[PDB]
Parts: sequence; C-alpha cells; structure tokens
Amino acid sequence: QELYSTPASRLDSFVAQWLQPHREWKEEVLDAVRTVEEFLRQEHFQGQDVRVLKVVKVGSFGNGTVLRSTREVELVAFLSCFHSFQEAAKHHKDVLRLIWKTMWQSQDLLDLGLEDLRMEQRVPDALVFTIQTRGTAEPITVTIVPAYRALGPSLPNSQPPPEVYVSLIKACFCPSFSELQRNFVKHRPTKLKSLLRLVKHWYQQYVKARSPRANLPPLYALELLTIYAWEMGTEEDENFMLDEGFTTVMDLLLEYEVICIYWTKYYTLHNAIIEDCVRKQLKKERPIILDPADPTLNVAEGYRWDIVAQRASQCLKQDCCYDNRENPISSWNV
Repeated sequence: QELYSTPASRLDSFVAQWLQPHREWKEEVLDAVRTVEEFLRQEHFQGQDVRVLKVVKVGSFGNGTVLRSTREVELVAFLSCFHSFQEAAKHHKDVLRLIWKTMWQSQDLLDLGLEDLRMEQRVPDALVFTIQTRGTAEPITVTIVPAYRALGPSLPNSQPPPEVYVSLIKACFCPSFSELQRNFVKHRPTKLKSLLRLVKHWYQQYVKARSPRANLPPLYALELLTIYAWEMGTEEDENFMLDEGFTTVMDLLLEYEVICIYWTKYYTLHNAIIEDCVRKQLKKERPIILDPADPTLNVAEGYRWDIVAQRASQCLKQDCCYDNRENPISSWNV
C-alpha cells in the first residue's frame, strides 16, 4: 500500500498504521541518543576548557513527527565558548572537530558502536555519525550542530526580548533559535501532528526521493506551510478532517509564486528595527515563508518550488485527494 493509492477516507488509518513508528523502537533509539546527550553535557572538552551547556533534540525527534522511515536524530549543542553570533560562526568547525576528536576516546560511545564520523555541509555544518542501540544493536544516525546560546531560560514559546533580534540583525538556519523552531511545530494538537507526518512522508517519498540532486526546499518550510494552512483554514481546531488538510496543503503548494506568510509568535512589529527587517522581507520575491523564530530568514528563498508544485499537481489527481464518489476533496478556505 502507498499514499497515492489510499482513498482520502482512509488517510487517518494510513497515517496511524503505516507512518507511525513503533513506540518501543522510538524508546530504543532515544535510549541510545541519551548516552550521546549525557556525553556532551558531562565532558570537559580540551580545546580553553570547553563545555556543552545544553543539548536539545530538534527535527522530527524534537517535535514529535518521527516517521516509520526516520533514521536520523538531530541535536543542537550550545557551547560555553561562544559569546556572540560572530564567534559561533568563526569557530563552528573548530568546535565540531573538538567534539569529534573527543568522541573517539569516549568509552561510553565506543561501547555503543560509534562509527562513521564525518562533517557534512548541511548549511550549517554538522558532525554526523552512527551509534547502535542497546537491544537490537541497530544503527541510527545522529547529527550535532553547535550554537551560540542567544536565549535565556523561559517557558516554551515565550517571546525573546527584542534586543536579541536587534543584535541578530546588527550581526548579519540559525541554530541559536532552534528551540523556537522546535517549539513552533512541537506544541500543536495531536491531529495536526498526523497531518505533518502525512505531508512530510509525501514530501520525502514523492518529491525528495524523485529529485535527490535538486535544490528542494527544507522540510521546515513544508512544516510551516502545513501549520499555516491549519491555523487559517480551521481557526486552530484540534478537530479537523485530515483529508481536507492534505488537499489544502497541495493547493497551497501550487500557488507558491504568491505565498507570503509570517508570524509574530516570537517577534512583534513593536520594535522599530525588527519591524523594518520584517517589512523589507515581505517586499521580496515570493514565495516568502518567514521563519517564526528568525525574522532575517525567508525559509522558502532560493529553492525549487517549481518541482514541488509539479508533484503536488500529480498528488491532487490521486485517490488520496478524491472522495469515494469521484469528487475531489475540498480544500479549506485559506
């Protein structure tokens, strides 16, 4: 069975039965990742004496959208030796090499079958490796990106002080705000997570897999578009029709040339400098999907939305976007 041959009326069952990972498998993976997290927090890295002050899971394991097919766990490490955005940028690779050097001597990680260490140019660079789980000894890929801790402790989803974004804009994808990128997707209703899984699965299997060399947009852009569709289309209803949501996202993808989306979730227009930044962003070539966590980033800029629209057009012709009386599923209003 696959998505395109799944009737719209059966999408809830498809997501639940085909796309959800087994809960014990997820726990197996997180148990192994915990050892990496503990290593990072506890190790006195010998650069000065360097510490990872905080480690956060991001991407699918961080925001609750892990799929059956997910085989990577993404971590962001906040470093003691970065005191500005500029310092993090300058010493990003230095820190990854330091962490890598030290991992090869870690009895704990060696006992988890650590292998395949390399740096990958993931914009920004990531240290990438595999470890083996404790039960099955199955391999899982783990990635680490270093960050300047620009934000202090607070409730999930409070607003950063405007001065943080003023400094960002003065300083000239920003892992300093990765907790916010996480939270924006994580702190949503269960059924929205099902729609996110569905869209991500579709994107990976029918778009990314088919054009693996193309400059396709990041999954985050698709997450933001999906959230937008739901927020506007249902007035943030925890109860909604999954099939209508999926069709709505496909329709929106067709219209990429006129998409202009932003939020004042983590920044508002009250600060003149932030307002000026956002105003400037919104006048640029569309699609614009402004990062709710970072007013300087149009997450959609520069990517092959033309390819995505081509696949969305095909998707809309499939059983997953038709009812059982051969009527197209109707999309939400905005």
